[PDB]
Amino acid sequence: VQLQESGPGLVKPSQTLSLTCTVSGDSISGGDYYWSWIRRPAGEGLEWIGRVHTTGSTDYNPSLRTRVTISIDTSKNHFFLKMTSVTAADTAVYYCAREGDYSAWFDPWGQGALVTVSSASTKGPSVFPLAPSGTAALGCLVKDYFPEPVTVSWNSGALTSGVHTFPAVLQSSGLYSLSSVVTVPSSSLGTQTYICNVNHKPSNTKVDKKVEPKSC
Amino acid sequence: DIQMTQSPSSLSASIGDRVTITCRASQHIESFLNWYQQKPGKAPKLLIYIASTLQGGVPSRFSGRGFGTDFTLTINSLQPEDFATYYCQQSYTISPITFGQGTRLEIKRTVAAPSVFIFPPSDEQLKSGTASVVCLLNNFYPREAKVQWKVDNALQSGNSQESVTEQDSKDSTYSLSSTLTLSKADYEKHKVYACEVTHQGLSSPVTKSFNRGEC
Amino acid sequence: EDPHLRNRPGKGHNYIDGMTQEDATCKPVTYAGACSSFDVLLEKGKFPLFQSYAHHRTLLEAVHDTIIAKADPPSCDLQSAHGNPCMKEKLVMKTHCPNDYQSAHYLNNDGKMASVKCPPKYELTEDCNFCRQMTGASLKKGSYPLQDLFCQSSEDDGSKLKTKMKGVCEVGVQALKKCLSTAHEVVPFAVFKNSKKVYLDKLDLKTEENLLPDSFVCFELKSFDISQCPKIGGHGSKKCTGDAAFCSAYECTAQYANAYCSHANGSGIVQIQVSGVWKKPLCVGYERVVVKRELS
Repeated sequence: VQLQESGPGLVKPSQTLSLTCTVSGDSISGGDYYWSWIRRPAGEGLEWIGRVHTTGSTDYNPSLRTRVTISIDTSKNHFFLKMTSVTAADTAVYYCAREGDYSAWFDPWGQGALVTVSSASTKGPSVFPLAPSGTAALGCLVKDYFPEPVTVSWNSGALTSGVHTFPAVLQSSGLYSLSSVVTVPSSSLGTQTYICNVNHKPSNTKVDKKVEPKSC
Repeated sequence: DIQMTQSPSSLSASIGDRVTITCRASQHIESFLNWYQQKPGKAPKLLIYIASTLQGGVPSRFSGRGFGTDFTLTINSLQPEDFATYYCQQSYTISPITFGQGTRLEIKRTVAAPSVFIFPPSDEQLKSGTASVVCLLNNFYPREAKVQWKVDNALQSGNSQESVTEQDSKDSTYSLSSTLTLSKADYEKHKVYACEVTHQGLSSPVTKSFNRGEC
Repeated sequence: EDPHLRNRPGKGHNYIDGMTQEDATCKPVTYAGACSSFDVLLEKGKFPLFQSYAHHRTLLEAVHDTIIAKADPPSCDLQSAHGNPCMKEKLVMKTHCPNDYQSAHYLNNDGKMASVKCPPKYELTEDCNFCRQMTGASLKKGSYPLQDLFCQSSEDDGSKLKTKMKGVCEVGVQALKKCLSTAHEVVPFAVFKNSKKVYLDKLDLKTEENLLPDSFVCFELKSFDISQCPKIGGHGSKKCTGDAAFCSAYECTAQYANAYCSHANGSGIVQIQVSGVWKKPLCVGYERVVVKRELS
């Protein structure tokens, strides 16, 4: 069984955060499991939000019971989290999980969906090369985007050795900026083509940027 | 609520070492204590459930014990991929389920000096009226490093931002990226752009520089 | 024939801590659903004492209504507990467990709820004393009640009450005097406020009917909390009507009626005769334990 979260990555303060968890494989209908939502707030540990049974019964964290509603659609292998009147304290990575059969441990988990609570508007990034001049360094600068996250791969995922994709920094403008670099043999700079693949799903931005050694 | 407290909150250990993580519950929870591992950029994953039962596929170097209020996760023969944050969690009560605050595991290795690279702003970015200069410190240990930006021998402040990757799951090194951001006008007013790097593995500070408009 | 046996007094919670994965049907037990901690109590032929007082609380219900406290420690890890005192107490108590249970609970000698549990994928043996792994097993999510008993709230002080049985050296873990026939006997017992387990030569019970909230079962079948029903000379959240017992003490509307309340057959305050004094116990039950008696 495999779980996957989906939903908006940006919610305005006081509005409603909504997320869906999709369960793959056999149908949850007829089953007897509980299904939980957990989040990791910005700079904090794990916090359990609540759970819903296959039959619809629910249990919520007492500190969140007035703002949270968790529901399930077993005919489509879905369950849902709704959290009202959100603030910046709800910015977090949200996880869905199936609960244990005999006790409320969590296995398996979803991949996690980042949700940011902010009044700021979505903005797609600009992708600039960091061109190389017996090992060279090259990369891409993914600048001025909101909200997180951005994903970067190299050469359609084939190039992974020596790749470092850095945590983004929030600029004074309120926009994020990130860099992704890779170290390669200098001898391959004229033979191998290097391309950074940048995905920013919140703005539906997709850039495949070729990084050429600067002619100088 | 049942309060879960983990100890230590962070630790550094070498490959092959034994790592011991303790979890205390504020009341007796029998064996209803579960352990999770969260690697960088990944979701938590169940490692041990009901105090001592290993999740299927988890190697035998992970083990758990405890009953009541004192629980222990042990990682024998620490491996580089074990770099992660480890959480305990009581499944004794659902009002609410509570997690420990997490234990961050760092890999201690030999000192390694960074390889320093500097990248001028691209013509594409300069067309838009901004200039970003990027200094990269590649594959160094320990994490402590100092990057000083200088423009025509003049020190900079308040116009640069930096970030450091998580410890590499293979060679246990860190990398750092620093960005100096100027307007195009200020950028074209000056000639020499340099970053000076101070790190324990360097005998003396290392400077990587370029002259604007020179190859 | 009683259609309200699943309409429980108090909260009706029949789960044990750590095993919360049956809460949909056990928290609370109600008309709909199956509960592996509760359903076995209603199997005809089993638990006759409880089935005679079925509208009193189960042991788990008493625990979750704060009538009975949890033992310290609350459980015995049977996999690795040999030599420990909780295994010692459990071993003197002859019990039968059906298959597929990972937990079983009982009222111990201090009048608190203890339990024995098995690690994941293991189930209790037939004597409820050990653990084994059956490869074809659909394990239950609850805890098996080991004793035929029932409970109620009580403020009656039982601190001066103790086990007194004629010519008995030891009963269970209780040494009454210095001392011999030895046999497994079904002994009745009671637990009172501030007492320990009081074993008895004879079980002498009397029930005083009353019109307290726990003496009624209300429905909308779907359960309904009587606390919303106004008393005669009061008001409440909803409007209710009931039988003659209910209407003698509650305001029966009989028009726009949100709920119907009947008097629960087998409720009321139970009293027990202990050494010539009638006392109000917290719990009353039976258990099969080793009794050693004097031939002289």
